[PDB]
Amino acid sequence: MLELPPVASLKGKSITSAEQFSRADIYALIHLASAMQRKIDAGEVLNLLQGRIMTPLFFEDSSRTFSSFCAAMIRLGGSVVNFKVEASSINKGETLADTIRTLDSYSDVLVMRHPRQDAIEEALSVAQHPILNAGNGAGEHPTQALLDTLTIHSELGSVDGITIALIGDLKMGRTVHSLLKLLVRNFSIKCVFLVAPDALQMPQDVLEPLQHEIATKGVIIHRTHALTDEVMQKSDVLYTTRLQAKADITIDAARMRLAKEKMIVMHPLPRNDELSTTVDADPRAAYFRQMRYGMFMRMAILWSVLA
Amino acid sequence: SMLELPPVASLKGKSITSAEQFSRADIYALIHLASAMQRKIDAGEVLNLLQGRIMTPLFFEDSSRTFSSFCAAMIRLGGSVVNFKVEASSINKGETLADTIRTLDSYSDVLVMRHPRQDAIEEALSVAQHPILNAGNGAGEHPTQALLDTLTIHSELGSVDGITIALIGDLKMGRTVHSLLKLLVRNFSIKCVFLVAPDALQMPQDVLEPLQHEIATKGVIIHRTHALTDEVMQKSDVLYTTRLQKDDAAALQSFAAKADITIDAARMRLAKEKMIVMHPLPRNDELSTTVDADPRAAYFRQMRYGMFMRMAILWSVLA
Amino acid sequence: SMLELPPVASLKGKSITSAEQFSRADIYALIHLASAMQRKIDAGEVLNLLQGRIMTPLFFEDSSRTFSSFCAAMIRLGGSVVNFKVEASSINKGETLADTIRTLDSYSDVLVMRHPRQDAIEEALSVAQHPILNAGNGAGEHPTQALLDTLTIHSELGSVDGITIALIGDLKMGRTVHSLLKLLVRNFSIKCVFLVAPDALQMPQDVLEPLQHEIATKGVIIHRTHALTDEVMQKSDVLYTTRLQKERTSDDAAALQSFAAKADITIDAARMRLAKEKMIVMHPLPRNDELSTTVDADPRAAYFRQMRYGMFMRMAILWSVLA
Ligand SMILES: NC(=O)N[C@@H](CC(=O)O)C(=O)O
Ligand SMILES: N[C@@H](CC(=O)O)C(=O)O
Ligand SMILES: N[C@@H](CC(=O)O)C(=O)O
Repeated sequence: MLELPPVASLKGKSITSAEQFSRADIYALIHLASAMQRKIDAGEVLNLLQGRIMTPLFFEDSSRTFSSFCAAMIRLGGSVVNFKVEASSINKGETLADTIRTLDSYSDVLVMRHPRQDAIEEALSVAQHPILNAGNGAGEHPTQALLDTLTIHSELGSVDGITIALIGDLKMGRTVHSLLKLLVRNFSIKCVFLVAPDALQMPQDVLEPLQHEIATKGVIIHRTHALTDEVMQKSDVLYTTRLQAKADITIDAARMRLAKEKMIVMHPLPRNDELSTTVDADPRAAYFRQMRYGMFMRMAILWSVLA
Repeated sequence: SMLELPPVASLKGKSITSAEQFSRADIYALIHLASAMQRKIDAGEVLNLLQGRIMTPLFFEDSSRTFSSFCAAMIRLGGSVVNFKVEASSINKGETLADTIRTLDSYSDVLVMRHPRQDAIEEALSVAQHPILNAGNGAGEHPTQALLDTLTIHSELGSVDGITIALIGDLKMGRTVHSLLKLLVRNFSIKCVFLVAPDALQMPQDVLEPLQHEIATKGVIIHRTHALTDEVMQKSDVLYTTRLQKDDAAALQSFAAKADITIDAARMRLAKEKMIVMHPLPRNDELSTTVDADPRAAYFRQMRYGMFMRMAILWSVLA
Repeated sequence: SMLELPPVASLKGKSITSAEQFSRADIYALIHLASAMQRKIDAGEVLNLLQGRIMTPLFFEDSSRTFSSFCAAMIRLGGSVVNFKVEASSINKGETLADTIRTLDSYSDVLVMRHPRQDAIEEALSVAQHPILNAGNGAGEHPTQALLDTLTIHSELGSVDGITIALIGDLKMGRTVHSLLKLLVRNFSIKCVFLVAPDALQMPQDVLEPLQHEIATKGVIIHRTHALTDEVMQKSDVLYTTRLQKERTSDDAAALQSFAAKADITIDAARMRLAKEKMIVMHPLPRNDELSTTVDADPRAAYFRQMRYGMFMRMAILWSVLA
């Protein structure tokens, strides 16, 4: 439509990493996501992907990611074939490759989540249709990064210039890896606080490939093992994560007394006690809204890929 | 069309938690709407009333009828289902009930929840922006079973006022009989209710006491029995029986009474010519297969009514 | 302008339990219809033929191709699927098979049933109002597999009559080879069938005897071996090999042992050097090491294209049953 033009660059293409997107890619998707959101909240009913099929291939469990993918597909008028791993012909000795080839025979796109990092590369090698990396081990989670970025944009108004805190298990947290990559390559970030005990800090295999962009844009990088008052007062985003002593990163109503008036708290979810329920009532808690921005970002993605 | 399938306005955008929330007029509007739903589906007509709306099942215990009929009802309105699991979720990585509700709520137009705890429903409500349809909360209620059950009685017998009905089996833990007693007693002039169970599994006081005014104003007879006596067999228009749901004395009393509360072809010889056997299902041997060929065996038709009655509910909720 | 999708009339309103219930004419008609399904779906066209119709899977043992393929096919006709799970259902409270059939039959227009008991499909039939498609009954039959297997031979080789076909591997428990042998011998002029299997896993007498009349009357040569001889490799137009059906205890052990121990049935690039230029390798799937990944590059490897054929054969089956 004039109203919902797909993002041309994403057509017919798998999504494995946040590295594959340009700054233009992200904003085209953001604006497309906002258009999708306005049409849906009005009660408009899209038939954009009628006759098209997504198949989830989840070798690890998910609540959100599965559900937001499916809902996104459906709200575009597309369909889902409900493949399960536990009740499948994997049990009879079949291999990942043959499994992938199989669902490929029937589908227009695959959404894959897997505990091994290099499993996705293997899926690409045998797949004809697009695969969307919905999480590869401790590797990446690219579409979360995109929707995270939509959230920041939509809530605060700009992504350029922000100071962001990445909190929790940065070592194994695939969300924070895609997010860092996405933000630093495609925006001008003031400062990034990496908040974690040393054991779970942001890995070098993430930081080093970003170093040129970090340096060239003059982005500040500080490591702390705590949510110190400096982190609380300066951050426009507190993005915190699950584990995969804890007092020094927990965010509660009290801690929130030190935050600015114009900032948000975000969490890819699910959460443990790092993010107290005391916070939920605060208009700065955007971690529930995040999931709805998720659905619309995923509509944008699916449409752009399959248009 | 609003001529053919007028939704039931009172149900617009509201959660369904109890049989207590409905009025007589509500139950009748839903009955007539379900029957109209049925006449269309049976004639091959396709409906598109709910294109682009999503129903998410949220089932923490097993189901065959209620899951499936809900999914089928939604599809037959042209709506969609997101097949969310609890066993294949991030509830494994330490996620709580409210967070789970707030999640599915981001995506859905209506939620359908079955949960082993009674209070699990009131907890979900407090955080949900979208209607939740209670598909069973522990041993509490199963309000939409009560509605399809009442649909069954009405379509098969022709009237609900004036009936004698026996509720049979595990009445303690049977959320089906809790909701069905409340809905009939509160909204119809029931002649007699037989409560057929051993003491250990009798109908709970917390169901019966809230009904005392209805019971006295409408003059309903309530008799407890521990057996399907000849009286109960000869006088009942509806025999509605239930599985025994699996502390020590309950097991035993159930063992002591099982043959007395079992319905089989032999027992049906004492039944009226016009009456019905019902069972929300699933069943064990409290209801013999020997009864399945009898015209009064209404427990299979019962399921189909469920789909059509849930079509009426879904459409009225989301109109 | 476009192709018609006439339903195959004789399938209307009927259960599919066995390869035996099909005539040659039904097979070609379904084949042709599946090809027109193919050309429509691959052209991007959106089918709305079975809107408002419901398919319910009633799988009492694992499946990937078959479950997924049926759901896809239903979706691509404009139909819908109620994702009922046997393992997470009221059977875990003692519900019978029949009550479970009657349950889903209450909501569905068609049931796709797979079950480890040979006779369970029979149980199901006796109570279901709506058609049931047998998607696997123990070690019995797998009749939609046979139909797609035949599609795959037709589209790939150009003819089914006149072919020499090897059925290899676990022929005793292999429901797929059971239905396919029956379906080929009763409706086509097969030149020769090689039965490549160790003695313990050979093709059973309860499949071979009912076909005796047909085999003799039509001159169908039948050769048993326990190895992929050079003869078998050199003469065969189709190498349809199969997985050892482990899921199906001391003769049991010797039967498991026999596949690779009294073997020589592995197919790999080395064995393939001996094959015709014009031939195909098929495997209904999943595979184990009987079908090496070294064959996958070979254009003669048809076992992936087979799963695609199968979706289209299945769209054809479902439209014909439900139109
Ligand atoms: N976004 C998700 O779907 N989950 C995250 C967050 C987490 O699981 O901790 C992940 O690690 O994949
Ligand atoms: N399934 C119904 C009745 C039963 O289980 O026997 C319920 O649990 O409400
Ligand atoms: N998948 C096929 C073959 C096999 O399982 O080996 C069947 O179920 O019969």
